[PDB]
Amino acid sequence: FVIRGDEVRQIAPGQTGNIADYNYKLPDDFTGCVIAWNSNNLDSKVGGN
Amino acid sequence: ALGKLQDVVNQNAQALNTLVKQLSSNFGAISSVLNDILSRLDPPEAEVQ
Repeated sequence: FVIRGDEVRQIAPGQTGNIADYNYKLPDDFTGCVIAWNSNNLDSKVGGN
Repeated sequence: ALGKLQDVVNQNAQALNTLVKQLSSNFGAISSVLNDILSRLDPPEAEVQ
């Protein structure tokens, strides 16, 4: 999925926020890996994406 | 004379009281009441304490 930079922290176990609460929640016992990379060159429009 | 017996009773009684009183202890938690912590903190935050 795609989020903003400030929301990157929300994607983690034991997190709260708009994204965590309403969009995507991880379990407390989550096992895996989260990888976030900027996609400004891919996901930004001059007029607004 | 009956102290030996009375003694025992008190010990046992004493223990229970101590046990009960431990329920009134923070042990480092913000509060000594689970309901207060649940009502005042979200599960991600509450679970820590």
